Amino acid sequence: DDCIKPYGFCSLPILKNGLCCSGACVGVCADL
Repeated sequence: DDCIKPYGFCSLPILKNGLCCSGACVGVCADL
């Protein structure tokens, strides 16, 4: 367990992943 870093890369070609701590992924981890 971990999360992906805010403004780190979350463009993981794994399905049901791209799990940013700040939630949103736009290739990089974003926020909303």
